[PDB]
Amino acid sequence: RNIIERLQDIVSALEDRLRPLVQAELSVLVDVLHRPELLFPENTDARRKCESGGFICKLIKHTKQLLEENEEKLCIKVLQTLREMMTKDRGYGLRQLEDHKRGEALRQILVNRYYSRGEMSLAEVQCHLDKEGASNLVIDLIMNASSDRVFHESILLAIALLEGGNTTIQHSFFCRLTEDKKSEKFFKVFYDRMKVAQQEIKATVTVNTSDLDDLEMSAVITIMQPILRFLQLLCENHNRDLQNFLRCQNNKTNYNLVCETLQFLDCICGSTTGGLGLLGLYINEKNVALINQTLESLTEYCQGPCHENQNCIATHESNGIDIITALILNDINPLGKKRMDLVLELKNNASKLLLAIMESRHDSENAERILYNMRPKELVEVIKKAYMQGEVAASPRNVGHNIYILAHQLAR
Amino acid sequence: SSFLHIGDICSLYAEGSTNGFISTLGLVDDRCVVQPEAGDLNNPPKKFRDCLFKLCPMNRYSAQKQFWKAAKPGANSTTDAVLLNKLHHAADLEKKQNETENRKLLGTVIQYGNVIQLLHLKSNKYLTVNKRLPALLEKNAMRVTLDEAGNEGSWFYIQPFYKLRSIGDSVVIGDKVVLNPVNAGQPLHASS
Amino acid sequence: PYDLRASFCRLMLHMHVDRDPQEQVTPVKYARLWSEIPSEIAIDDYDSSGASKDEIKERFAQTMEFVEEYLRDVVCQRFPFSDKEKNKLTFEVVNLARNLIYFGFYNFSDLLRLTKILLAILDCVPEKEDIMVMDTKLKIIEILQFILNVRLDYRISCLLCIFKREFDESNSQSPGALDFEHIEEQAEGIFGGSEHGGRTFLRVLLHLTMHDYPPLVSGALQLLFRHFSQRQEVLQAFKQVQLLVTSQDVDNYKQIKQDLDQLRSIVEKSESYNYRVVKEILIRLSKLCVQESASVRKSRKQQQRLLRNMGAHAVVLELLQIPYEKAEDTKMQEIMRLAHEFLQNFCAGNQQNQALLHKHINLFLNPGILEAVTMQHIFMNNFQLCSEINERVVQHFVHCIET
Amino acid sequence: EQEKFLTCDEHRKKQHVFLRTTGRQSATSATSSKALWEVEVVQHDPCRGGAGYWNSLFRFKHLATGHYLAAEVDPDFEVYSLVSVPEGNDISSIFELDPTTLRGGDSLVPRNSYVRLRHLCTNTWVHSTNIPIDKEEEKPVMLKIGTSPLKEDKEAFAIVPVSPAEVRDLDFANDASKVLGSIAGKLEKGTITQNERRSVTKLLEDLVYFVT
Amino acid sequence: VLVKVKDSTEYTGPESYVAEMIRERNLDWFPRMRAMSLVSSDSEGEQN
Repeated sequence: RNIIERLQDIVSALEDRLRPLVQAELSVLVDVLHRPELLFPENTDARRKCESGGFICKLIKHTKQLLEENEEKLCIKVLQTLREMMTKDRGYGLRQLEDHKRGEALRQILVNRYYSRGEMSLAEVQCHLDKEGASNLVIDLIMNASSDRVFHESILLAIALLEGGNTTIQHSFFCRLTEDKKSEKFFKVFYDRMKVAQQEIKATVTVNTSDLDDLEMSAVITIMQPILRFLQLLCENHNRDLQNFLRCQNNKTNYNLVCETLQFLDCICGSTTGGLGLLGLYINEKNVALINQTLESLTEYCQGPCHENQNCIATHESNGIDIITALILNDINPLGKKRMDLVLELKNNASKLLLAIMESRHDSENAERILYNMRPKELVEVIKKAYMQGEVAASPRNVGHNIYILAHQLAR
Repeated sequence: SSFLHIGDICSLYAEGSTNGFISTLGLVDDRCVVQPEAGDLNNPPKKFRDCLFKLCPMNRYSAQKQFWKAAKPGANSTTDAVLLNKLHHAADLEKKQNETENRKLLGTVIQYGNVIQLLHLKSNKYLTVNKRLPALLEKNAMRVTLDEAGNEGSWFYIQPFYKLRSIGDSVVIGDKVVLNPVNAGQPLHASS
Repeated sequence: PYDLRASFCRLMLHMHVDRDPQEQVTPVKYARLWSEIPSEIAIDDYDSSGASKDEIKERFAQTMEFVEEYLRDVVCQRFPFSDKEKNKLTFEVVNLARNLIYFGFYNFSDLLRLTKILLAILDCVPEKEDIMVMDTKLKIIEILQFILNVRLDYRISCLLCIFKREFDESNSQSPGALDFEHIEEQAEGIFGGSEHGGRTFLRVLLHLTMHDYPPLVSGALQLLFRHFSQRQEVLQAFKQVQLLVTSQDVDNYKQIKQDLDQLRSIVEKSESYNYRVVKEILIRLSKLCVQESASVRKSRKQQQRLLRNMGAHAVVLELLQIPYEKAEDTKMQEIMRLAHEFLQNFCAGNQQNQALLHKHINLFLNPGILEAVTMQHIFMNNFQLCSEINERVVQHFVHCIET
Repeated sequence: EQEKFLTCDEHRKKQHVFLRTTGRQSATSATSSKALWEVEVVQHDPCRGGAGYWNSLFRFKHLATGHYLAAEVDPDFEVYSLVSVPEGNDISSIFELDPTTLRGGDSLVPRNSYVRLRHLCTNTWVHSTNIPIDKEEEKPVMLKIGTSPLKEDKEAFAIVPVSPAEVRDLDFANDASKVLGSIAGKLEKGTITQNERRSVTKLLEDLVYFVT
Repeated sequence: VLVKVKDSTEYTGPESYVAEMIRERNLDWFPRMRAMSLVSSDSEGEQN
């Protein structure tokens, strides 16, 4: 009877080694995949052609064909290995310092047993990995995705691949998606998955507390944080060709991702109810991290002033411009310690989006569509928002300056 | 041109195991009833005005459901003149923009697979169903009723009884269709 | 003519094994018969050279040194390759070796010494080439896959033995932190500790990895990923491995293992061999759960109630979800009443499985006629569970009294 | 709803209907020798036919044999029981058709529309009877059809067309079968000339590229 | 000064174009003979 009482302590005293396996897998894989050819025979005939940058190429052309057969665990392990290789600010050659030193000691042991080096930066490892065809891997892996875990790891790998303004690899994404006559499936996989996620929020998590260890979100709503990040990174710098291709694909069927993204933004935080008044009931500490991401994603669709995406956001049928307007005029009803340092960023991103809509237009219709909602109380809004600085980037005075610039543009 | 539009005034007829028009006994009562002896297509019942229905588009009961749930105090009894008042205002205005957009769909050919929102003309009450409480005379896949408010769950899918037609095909006058609600998932049945 | 001997060895593969005394064996077996095996080194071969008796050792022994002789010849004097019709005989002798090892007809040192010679054929360094040498490369890949899976059994058995020896050598048993400073000399001692192919394991494996005529490279990447971070699977094998029973009875547990693994086929589908067996298998598992009902039901119920916390509650509950739904009185109406009968009888013990299944209470909501008796026989007498119910189920049942 | 009708032989030329099976929802092919019909318009002269106009007095001719579609009074128990007549200029084989969808006076019947068949000489509408033609053998494949004088939307045949590239293949197969049947007997009784030996060689060469 | 002091990211559309026109030498993004307060609309042509 003491066996049961003791093997719990036994398995705890074994699982305390949870970190050495992590450091023995990630670094010990990424260093050998970075330099796979040395000490083989150290010859010229059989090795100089097998790797000229063509071993990971071999692996990634092979592993795209094993989704159709069984054992999807191997594919997602390949994906997570490539993603752990893909990032940086890790693996460079008192419970937070002894672990690091014994981990680097153990990987040092393994690399000296396993072994004019050209140092690779992040800006060129993405180009090196794309040139052998890593963009094709994800763009075919989510086009014909079978499982649900494959999609999440694939979009995470795509996010780690893009990583800001790498226009050399966004060119690959654009120069594949406008061919092969079946990219409508690629857009459909995003469109239906974002359509079913906004249905789950309208049914299950739709509550309010009319009063004065967490309910964790569903796997279909939390999956849109990397979806919106990947859509934001696809038109990162300005990307004129990829800002219109997300709205019309010139196919037999076309999915407007901007319109449904605004629909999701509208429905996540009190559709048709927040635009007239209260919206702080729909906002809490576990929801702002997605509203910030969708606000940034709609900000990226309009900058680099394409006049089509700005007309689509302001003038489409389910009027979601009334709620990005609403949350900078009125105040959020709950107030707390971790509320001011989130509502500042929320109002700042909303004001930045409203500035992005009116960037350079000289057009009356989209201005009066904005002006149809509020009365001209932006002056008292910026006055109050300026005197909120009196008791003492993301600072309270710059926000009111953004609304002042917007009101100056609307005053003509 | 011999199609069925939004805003038409039709009269649903039952045929199969039992025959007859779908009527409604009384006006203080909310029971939907078919009766075989009243009449058939060759000669309708004398009180034919009871059997008429009107075709209506989507009505969105989103803020109305929230207001009805908030205005019924279960165990908190928190009545606010600053919260329930603006909830009532929100429900009223969205009902106003709900009714003012039905006039924009006033002429529109319906196709199979749409929402149909049946409205009784005499009682001015929608034909609804809810999935939680069974029928009176029977158990096992619940009854239908009527109410003025437009209950959520009054949406019906219009589906063909014949495979001559398909989803997306227009609905012509005089064909036999089958109606099932979107959230109940069971076709509306005339009992015996 | 040297192909005749290939035909002789093909005939050899199908005659020496009538498969009557020897069957397929797994090396990663668990649920031991209260084993208190001593701690030794890898040449121990804990029970004997083989699981069976001696009628199948000396007759095969001569074939064993002959296959060893052929491997020790092909390692050296066939050094570039042998395309002069030798590949048929190399294929067939490798196939014979692979079919004799899967009955476990070696000591541990036997295959561990065979590995060094076996990996030394691969280190002898698109237009279609002969696919049969590709077949023998796939065959040696999966023999390499097999031989590393019994090393895990060696590690798990010796580590469990040593870290229970460190328990009972200083015990209150008729404390555990004494060996906590011996972890730093054993956890890195049985895995690392620099100065079992070694440094050359990755070279031949990568060489087969970019060599891509058949799909053998799927298995090549499989053992590439399986080589690194062996700690993950050996620790999850620790967490799953030990199901000790004080009674020396394995056939009663083996029925539960056979039944619960059989229900995996009735997880993704229900239709119609499944209906002819699901009622009988719930009858069997329920009658084995309700054993010794005339007794006090304390010791005899617990001595598999503990054993069925690891796999019997996460099988029947998602079966109760039953996506194949027909609302009529059909042949599935008796299935769920037996499931509810089990849910009474399985959780008629103590608060362990009560607290285990109390967090899945959100899937018993709507009927109130058949699932209601379940909650009647869940909240029977417990104190630490009958006081934290939030206002989201009991008021739902209050409204369910009406309507 | 159900399946495709045809005509075949049991003892004599019996126009049995639908040949019941499972599936066959306009995608799978059928016994194309017997399930294929040819449509022609009367146009008041023997030539000049074409371009039906929703009121054009169509007539349907079988493709395997030169038999038409007609109705005659049933000698069996019960203007009924559509049969096949050998020669077809009579008024008993004139059929006319009206749309299930919105009507039209002359609107270029668009090659795939659903059709309800109306008989001319007796104003009677076709309907699918469920009784079988052959009452002697179990699980009978032969079903009957009839004509009933009231109109309903239960029975509405579909006009699904076959491209010329398949009727050409059927004609090629029939002609190759006839040539092989002649030459096999010609070589079976006695010898053949060198011209017949050359003619069958190019045909056997052509059959390989036909099938591949 | 605003172009050459800011983050080099997180700034908008036209500012990015101007910063691209500054790093390379040419400076024809100034209005050289045109003011935008002197232009007028067209209605007669669109009517045509």
